Amino acid sequence: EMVRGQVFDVGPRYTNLSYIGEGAYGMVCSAYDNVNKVRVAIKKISPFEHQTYCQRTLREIKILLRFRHENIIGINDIIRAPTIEQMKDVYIVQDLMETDLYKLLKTQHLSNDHICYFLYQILRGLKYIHSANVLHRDLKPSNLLLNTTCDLKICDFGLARVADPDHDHTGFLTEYVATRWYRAPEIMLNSKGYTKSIDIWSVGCILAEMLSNRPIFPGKHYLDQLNHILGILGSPSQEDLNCIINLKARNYLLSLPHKNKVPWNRLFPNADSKALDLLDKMLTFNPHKRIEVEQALAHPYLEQYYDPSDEPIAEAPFDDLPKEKLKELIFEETARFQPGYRS
Ligand SMILES: c1ccc(CNc2ncnc3[nH]cnc23)cc1
Repeated sequence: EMVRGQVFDVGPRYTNLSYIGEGAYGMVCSAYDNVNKVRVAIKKISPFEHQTYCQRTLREIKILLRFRHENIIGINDIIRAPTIEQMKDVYIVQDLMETDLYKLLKTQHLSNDHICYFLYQILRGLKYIHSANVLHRDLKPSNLLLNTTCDLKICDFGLARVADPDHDHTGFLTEYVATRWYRAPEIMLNSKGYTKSIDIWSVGCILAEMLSNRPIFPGKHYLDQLNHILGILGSPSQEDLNCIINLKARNYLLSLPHKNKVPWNRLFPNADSKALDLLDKMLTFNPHKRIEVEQALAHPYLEQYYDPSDEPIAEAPFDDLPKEKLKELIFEETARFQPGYRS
């Protein structure tokens, strides 16, 4: 139990603590699990002051407790106080992961084989997620935890939602949007953060980042984000212009000079041509003409790994409450890891 950076108190089961880092309203350490005799990761979370922090916490916990897949991080144990009034911190215990794709891309240029098998694992996990009618909504390199070239896990389901192509509100900045660089164009143009297509676009961006060691659409803001995308894909066609469900949005693009489509091979000269064909289909502007997860796995680029017999799906398809009500729901969701739990 260290006190240098916010009291941990995860003992006596979890000892020999060591600081890793800190992200998203809390802190992260690795500890020794005296029950499983192996080092695990523990994230300390203190979200109860801010209602949005309570959203993501409850959101991620409900989903991860239901999900079970090699390519998706899980929750091993949750530590919290016996009473709601005493609970000010939550401790989520997960498998220790050596690094993530973000850190890896900073130090190494990936070979084609490791890019190929990384891509498979992402889509493998994503296939499960989408089969449960769930969208991750924030897929990016830092959310891809890594041990080896063969051990990739998807994490951070804080922004995850149940798929819902129907409901729409056009609430642009009223909803906590995804990481800009990996954000589908439909989200920025006509507010569409509830279809599976958005996750595929993110994976495309991740793929392009694996081929060149740098973000492909690194805009400063959302209009600049659209600038980068059209700067590579080219000016949207007449039909793609009709996908835009917004008056003022279908205007900034029309004032922009006409852009030619930059060939993928010109951007990535050293890339596998099969990779670039898949990339092309993941980064299609039109969300309806964009490749789906099962189709991507079946692309020739992944033909050496693709195996529907070894690609598990969900056995069953899977808010605006105050921070005090959400805290109760978190207190209930974590109640299964408490002594004396019934039903
Ligand atoms: C700061 C913020 C985020 C992270 C990434 N989490 C993390 N790191 C290591 N092992 C894990 N298992 C489950 N999650 C993790 C590290 C430092």
